[PDB]
Amino acid sequence: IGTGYDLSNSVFSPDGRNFQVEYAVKAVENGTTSIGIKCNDGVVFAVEKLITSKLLVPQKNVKIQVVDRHIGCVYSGLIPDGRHLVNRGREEAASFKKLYKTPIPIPAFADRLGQYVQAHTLYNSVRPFGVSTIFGGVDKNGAHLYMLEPSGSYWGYKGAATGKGRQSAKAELEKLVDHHPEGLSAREAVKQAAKIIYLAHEDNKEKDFELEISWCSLSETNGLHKFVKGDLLQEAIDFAQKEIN
Amino acid sequence: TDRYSFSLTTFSPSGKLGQIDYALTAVKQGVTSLGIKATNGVVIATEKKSSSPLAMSETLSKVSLLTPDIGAVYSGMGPDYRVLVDKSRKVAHTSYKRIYGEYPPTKLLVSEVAKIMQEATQSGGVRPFGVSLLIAGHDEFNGFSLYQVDPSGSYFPWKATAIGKGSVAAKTFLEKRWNDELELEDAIHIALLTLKESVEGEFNGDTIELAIIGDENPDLLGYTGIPTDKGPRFRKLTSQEINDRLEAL
Amino acid sequence: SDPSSINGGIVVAMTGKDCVAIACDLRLGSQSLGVSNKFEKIFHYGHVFLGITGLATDVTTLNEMFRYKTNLYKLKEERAIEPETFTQLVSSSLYERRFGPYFVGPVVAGINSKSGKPFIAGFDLIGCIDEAKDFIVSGTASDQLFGMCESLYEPNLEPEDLFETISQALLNAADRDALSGWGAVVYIIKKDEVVKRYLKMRQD
Amino acid sequence: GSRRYDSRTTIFSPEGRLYQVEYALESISHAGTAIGIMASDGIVLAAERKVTSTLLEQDTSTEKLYKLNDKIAVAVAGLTADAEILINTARIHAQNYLKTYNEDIPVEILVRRLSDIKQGYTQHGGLRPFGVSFIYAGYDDRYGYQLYTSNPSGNYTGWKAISVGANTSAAQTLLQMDYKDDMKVDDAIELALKTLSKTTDSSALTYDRLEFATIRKGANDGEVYQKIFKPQEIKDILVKTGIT
Amino acid sequence: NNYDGDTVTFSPTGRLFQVEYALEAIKQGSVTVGLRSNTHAVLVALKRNADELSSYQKKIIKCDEHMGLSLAGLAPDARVLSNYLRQQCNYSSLVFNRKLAVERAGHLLCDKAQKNTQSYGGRPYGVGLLIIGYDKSGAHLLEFQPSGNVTELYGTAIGARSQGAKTYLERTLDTFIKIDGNPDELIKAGVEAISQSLRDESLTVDNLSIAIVGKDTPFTIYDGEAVAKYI
Amino acid sequence: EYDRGVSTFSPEGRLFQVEYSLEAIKLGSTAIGIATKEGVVLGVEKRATSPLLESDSIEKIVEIDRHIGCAMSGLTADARSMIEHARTAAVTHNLYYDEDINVESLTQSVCDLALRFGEGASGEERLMSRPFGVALLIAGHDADDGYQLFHAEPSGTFYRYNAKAIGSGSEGAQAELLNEWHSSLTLKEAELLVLKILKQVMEEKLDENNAQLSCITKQDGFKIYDNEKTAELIKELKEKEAAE
Amino acid sequence: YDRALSIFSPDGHIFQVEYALEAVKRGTCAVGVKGKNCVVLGCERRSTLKLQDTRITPSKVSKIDSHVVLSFSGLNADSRILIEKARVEAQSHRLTLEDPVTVEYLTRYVAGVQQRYTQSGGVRPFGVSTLIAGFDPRDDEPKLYQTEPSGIYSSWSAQTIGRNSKTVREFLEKNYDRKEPPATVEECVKLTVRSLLEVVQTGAKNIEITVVKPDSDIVALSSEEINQYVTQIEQEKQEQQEQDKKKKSNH
Amino acid sequence: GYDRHITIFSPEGRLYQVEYAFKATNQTNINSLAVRGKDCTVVISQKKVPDKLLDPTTVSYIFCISRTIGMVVNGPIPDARNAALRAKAEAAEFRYKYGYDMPCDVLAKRMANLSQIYTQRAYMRPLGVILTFVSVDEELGPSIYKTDPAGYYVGYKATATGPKQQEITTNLENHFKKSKIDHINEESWEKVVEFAITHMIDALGTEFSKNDLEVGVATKDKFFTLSAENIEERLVAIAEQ
Repeated sequence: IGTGYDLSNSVFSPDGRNFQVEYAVKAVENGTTSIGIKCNDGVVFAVEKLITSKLLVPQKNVKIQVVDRHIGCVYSGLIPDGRHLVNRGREEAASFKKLYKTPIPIPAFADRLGQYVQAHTLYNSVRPFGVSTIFGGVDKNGAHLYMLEPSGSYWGYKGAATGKGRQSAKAELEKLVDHHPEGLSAREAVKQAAKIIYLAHEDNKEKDFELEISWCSLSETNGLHKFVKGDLLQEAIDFAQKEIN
Repeated sequence: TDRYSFSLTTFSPSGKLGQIDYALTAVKQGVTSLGIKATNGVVIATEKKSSSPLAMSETLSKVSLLTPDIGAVYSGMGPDYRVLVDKSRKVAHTSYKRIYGEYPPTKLLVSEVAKIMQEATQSGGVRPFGVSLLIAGHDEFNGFSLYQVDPSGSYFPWKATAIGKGSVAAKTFLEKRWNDELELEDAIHIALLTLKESVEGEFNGDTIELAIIGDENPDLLGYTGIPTDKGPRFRKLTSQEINDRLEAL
Repeated sequence: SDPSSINGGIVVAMTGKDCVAIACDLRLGSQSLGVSNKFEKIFHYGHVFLGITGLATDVTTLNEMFRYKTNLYKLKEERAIEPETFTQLVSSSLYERRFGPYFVGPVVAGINSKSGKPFIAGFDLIGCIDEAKDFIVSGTASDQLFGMCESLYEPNLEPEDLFETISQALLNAADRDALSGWGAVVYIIKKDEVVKRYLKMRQD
Repeated sequence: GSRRYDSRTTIFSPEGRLYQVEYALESISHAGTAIGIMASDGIVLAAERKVTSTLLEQDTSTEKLYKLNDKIAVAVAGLTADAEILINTARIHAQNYLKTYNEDIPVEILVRRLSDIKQGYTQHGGLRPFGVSFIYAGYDDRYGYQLYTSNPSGNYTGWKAISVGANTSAAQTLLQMDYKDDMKVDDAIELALKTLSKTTDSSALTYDRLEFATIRKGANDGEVYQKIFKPQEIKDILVKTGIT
Repeated sequence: NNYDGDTVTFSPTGRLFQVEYALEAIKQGSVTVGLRSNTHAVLVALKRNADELSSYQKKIIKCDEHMGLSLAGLAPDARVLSNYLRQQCNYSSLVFNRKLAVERAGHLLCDKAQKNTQSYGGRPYGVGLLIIGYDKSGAHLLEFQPSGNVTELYGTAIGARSQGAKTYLERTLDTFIKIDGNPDELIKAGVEAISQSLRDESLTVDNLSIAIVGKDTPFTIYDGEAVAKYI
Repeated sequence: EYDRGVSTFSPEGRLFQVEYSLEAIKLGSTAIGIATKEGVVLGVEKRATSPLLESDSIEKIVEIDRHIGCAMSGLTADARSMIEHARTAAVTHNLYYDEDINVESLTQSVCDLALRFGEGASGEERLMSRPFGVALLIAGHDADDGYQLFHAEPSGTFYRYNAKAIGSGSEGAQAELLNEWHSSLTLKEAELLVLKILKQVMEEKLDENNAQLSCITKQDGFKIYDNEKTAELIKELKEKEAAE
Repeated sequence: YDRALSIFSPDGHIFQVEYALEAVKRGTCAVGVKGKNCVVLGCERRSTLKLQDTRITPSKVSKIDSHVVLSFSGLNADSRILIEKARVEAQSHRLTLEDPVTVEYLTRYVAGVQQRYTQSGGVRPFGVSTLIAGFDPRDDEPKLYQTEPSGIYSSWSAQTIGRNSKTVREFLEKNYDRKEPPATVEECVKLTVRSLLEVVQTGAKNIEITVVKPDSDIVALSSEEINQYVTQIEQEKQEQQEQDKKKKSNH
Repeated sequence: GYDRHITIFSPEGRLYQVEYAFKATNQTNINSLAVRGKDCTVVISQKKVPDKLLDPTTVSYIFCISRTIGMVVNGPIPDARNAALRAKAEAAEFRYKYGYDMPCDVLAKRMANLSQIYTQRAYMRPLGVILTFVSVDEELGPSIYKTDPAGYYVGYKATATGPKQQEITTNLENHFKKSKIDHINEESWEKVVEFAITHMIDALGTEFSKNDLEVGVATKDKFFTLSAENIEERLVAIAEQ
């Protein structure tokens, strides 16, 4: 009965579902595809970054921003809103680092951002988030990887994806843990992070793209989040071209 | 955050506030409860109910002590009773006890709990409380005294009264059994007996909670050696005690 | 100098059997100069009597403060406040202004209507309830009062033995003190009947 | 949004008229009668309770006579819950005026102050008005006895005899008809019970539905004593005027 | 339905409609074309007056001695942002002795626009700015959306009939980057570009406003007789 | 369309409340303004609604400071809040740098106040709930650009006009201006030029008890003309149209 | 609370201003007529309500200063709040800037009170229209002003607000000369009484006349004065009728 | 008009909105069964892992609050992390100001109030989660207190939750009706976990693996969860049954 249940978000529809928050998932679907392979060594992020026209500048724009010095945060959905969730954890981590004098754990960080994205679903004065982030890194508790839904829900993962090509990415990571049962180093895992983005560009084969790959690994960068670049990258690209032919 | 600063208790077009009436509706769904004011005590009785028989009702309080002389009993919402018992305790101590050194008279505490009702009709973003309380008590100046606080925010002194789902039957039975003089043993004998024509589940001392604000006890005071202080006049009766008196109906 | 000796003032209070009496001087000075020989330091809310010593202005401030609080007590609970209940309110009002306090020293004197007992109590600056069933003295001739009062007084007095004792106690400290005296009023408080008797005494 | 859910209680209608104010006066007609009659020696205040029962204590209920201060009482018509908030604000406001000027508050001043609080909520903040209407019986040295009614809108107008609450129309017209200026309190008592006998919503005018109070100049030492009568003195005076 | 007058509510098609409507504020504004190289960036703006007696509306706003913003949306909304950019430019100089980077200045900008699109009673800014500037990374041209999304471009345009300018630039893209040390030509290639957005509006000494930034030139706005050698 | 907010849009994409404010400019009474190189004339229809009216207490020309004047048409109570800030701003600048404020800088500062509608938005306080409904013709003389005349909008955008009209008869006024304006007007031909346009868009008789002229010249600052001189000038318009 | 309750309308108004103007119509009428040495503000006092003690009751004319008086028509609950702010500003002016208020400042201030509330949320405009009259101190010319719910003011030489405003004002246009006002104080009272007896009628209880003179003389005329003047206008009226009646027969 | 969309009372005296919170505590589809031993308290829950990629370790529904008090959550996992967070913050706060470790009795009351306050302000959404708090008190013995979206709580002998909980409640009911005692008797805690698993295998109609279980036990002065290796050991002891 009644009319509505979609005008506010601190209503609950009768089924037991939400709205707006239920609708915000469709918003993340309009984004690009972005993957994370949790390696034994670390994590390797990669993101499909669309190139619309040649008017834009290549390798000069990013969807991989660092948080702290040892956490990649890479996001899909509505990009300013996704950048606000990255902004928020830069503040959060700096306070923790002031307060307790240690690099902020990944499991601590996972709790912190989670509470905030949950927090916007509890008032009608602010809008629910319409982005999903895939974040992880290397801290001293080992390598960890997380995906955080705009629902305010997050879980452990060893492979994640979100955006348009989440069907092909989810399935091709299933294949990736089932190739390798004892796992793989991050140096090899750069090459798979390229392959499954190119396979998730067949959902976006009306467009052309530039590939950004980044890593945080214990022993390839000493546990520090950097960008993959140069000669190592051009090799990941070549592997991926052959794989889709 | 907040962005509500306008009432949702509003007058209807033919008069009468819509919201204070609805709130009074939620009370008559709830349990049946009664209070009988005698010449030497006040007895109150209520019926205890649980989710399931695996739920205990011995760790749930449907009778509370506000001060050592003034107790409470409700018909209505459990949750609303919970918060409204705590805020009363806090205001009983902070808005009189510190300053005047003794616990508030029964009238005076009643008056205070009535403004809390009022600020949940008035002030933005809130809806009324959904309990009607009986607040029975004893003070030195009104003798024993019985009041009924309602969601409206008004109180009425009674001689004996009922609230709940059996309220109409209860008060017709109470009309014929209130007498000018009632002894404390007689008062208990009417209150269990009224509540028994308003029970259709189990009848045992573990399902019937009874509390007297009889006469004073120098055995629940916790000390001896100050004769000024005379202990709790409030005394909740355990399940066994109530049960002896059920076999003696 | 002293913030409670710059206009002086004294209050004496005694109990008897079935009666109390309280009494104050009528001196308001500004230091050395006498300004007035007719300022009261005793006031009455109902049948309770509250004598207030110490700095000139805080006697008056404090009178209108308790005037406010006594009205709200009586209106809600529909009786005149009892001596014992009131003493607790005299303590709390001092303590609220714990820092930079009211530079007074009141005396509560009554006879309870609910038990018929003489009841008296005292306070310092910050206010510590001083029980007694003897007498309580306060002010700037209080060192003298404590000795003088004790010496004459016999435990329990008749209503008009009590007028002769508390009158002499007050006179003799007040003419050995420089900031006290100068006309004085003694009250005899029985059950239901209070007489206010001014005293003939030394003005010089 | 939160803008959706706003009632808008503080807007003008197209007629130029305040919905919540018209409704507040409407709901005060459900609440019991209240009458005040101003003699030239006192004021009689007499009110018929809005509820009665056979189990209810009828001897400490106060829902009609309440003392704001020593020399100023009200009769209440509206909901009592609403009235209780304003009654502790008035008691304070009076008691303050005494505190700073060492003289008891004029009746004019205390009545304009109550109206201003009430006006305030219809004026600003988006909060309901309090549905209460008071008749003030009060004394001051300045004009002697004053009788006054204020309404939930927040305006006061003087009266010689007035009624608010239940059967308003019936009581006010009857009062004009019997009014003389030669009444004294004995007479003023009698007419106040007699008008209530005509407005009565029960079988007969019975003690247990009456609160009754006076402020008399026949009281000792040339000073007003406010006497709020007990129901055992109301029962006595009900035989005196001959109704029963 | 009421998804369209509430900036806090989605939208079963996964949008917000208000940012979209706000993106239409740019289409009804006037046209401007930006193009940049590695040593000089240029804004070439078409001012637009109301009637014959009215003046022409300035469309290049000086933000600093090496940073400039140009609006193409609505003017009142642009006055809130212009200060904001100035404020963070002086704070960066003041505290860190740093002539505020162009790329980082975009990232500040984002979050000012976002926080009112998250909040009710708020609105996205209807203006969309093209922001030029010369730092140590060279020249840059940013396009700022009402969305709060910033992107980095060799040359672009926004306003009315913006698509035709994007085409003139998509072709001539590989000509002007390899022009370096010759601001004269860089200014000339944008005059031809904004001429494809006209519809008999022409370019005069009262219509054309150019502003440039260099490695050897500060911020300068040319107007009046200074753009009359570049018609 | 959507007026269930003040920072609501519009598939058009413009402020909806601002759009509504521009149409409350056409219910004012016409203010005309001619800017030349000898000074600026600001003339206004004051309007006479009654001949009980005292018409000279109705002013639509007001001095902000010695070298800046303003003309308002629309809701003149809104112009009270905005003219107040102008007065404060201009004076503030003369304390802080001890110099003339530009006509431009002055105009610009006043656009910022109008845009402060809202329920709470931006890094600043919105302290209105609905926008102003008044348009300004800020005239003046600054020592940079000489004589300048600006039109300050309730939008928050300002354009410098050689000549502009605002008001009911705005639309028809401005048509005459496109042909009759040129830069070879003398000062006293500008005064007659105002009354020529004012007589045409007049909804009454043209006279001096519902018209007011004012100038800004360097030589005597801002001076608002007497009603005697306005009469002479109304009749000298009338002589040159009968030399036809 | 900050919600907009004043929202610009697509009619080119605010609905809350037009509606408040309507609130004012329902009031009981005040008439303002100014002499050459007096102002006279008279107001309608209802005579439906009866056993209304008026010794203690607030007058429909309230003195703000000892020489500037205000009367009001429209909502009578709202009226006292404006009076309260206006009284306080008058005594602030005396305090900090010195000298008693001008009529012009006080009016201009009252205009600013309603104006402020016109563009603030969380409120609604007052529905009270004011006639403020009195003399400026160190001058002896009558000043008569009207403020309205918008927050705009205009001066007048006679004015009326409230109920049946059109009928009176229409009369005042035709029985007054703006070049030469009423010669003396008496003539000025007789013209205000003649206007009230049009719409109001119903006895002489309704008529109240306040006369303010320069040099801070506020006097309010008691019932006996009113009555002398009411009788002269009723007879004069009767007498005319009779002499018209003779003239008709003659023709 | 609107009353099913905010938190004001309906004509019937009921809060429809509060009623939807009880139909939103079942969306997880996870069943839990909690029983009181002699000196131990046991809670067993289902744990599902939907995919390959997800790691079960992190997937949890047993959150440690105090150091003696755990909390097992049915209903959505956002309202679970927020409810865990507040409850945890309070637990610390109590230690700080009264200088002992929090009684469960009081955290059940404490959270009941905060739950309620979210049905008592219109903006604030109430939390759609049923929290079951397991402890061993040092004054109040082994206890279970269960809160629910109204801001009600009551104690339990034993309790069950989830959507299929009707089946489970009855099995539990029989055991104590038959016995006539309010708690399971046995001193070794290992076996109270055993009893519990059987009662769940019969009620839900299924056998289990170690990954389908996640088992938490509160002994005296400590709360722990058993590892998945150790849980296999509990499963062998059912063949010895």
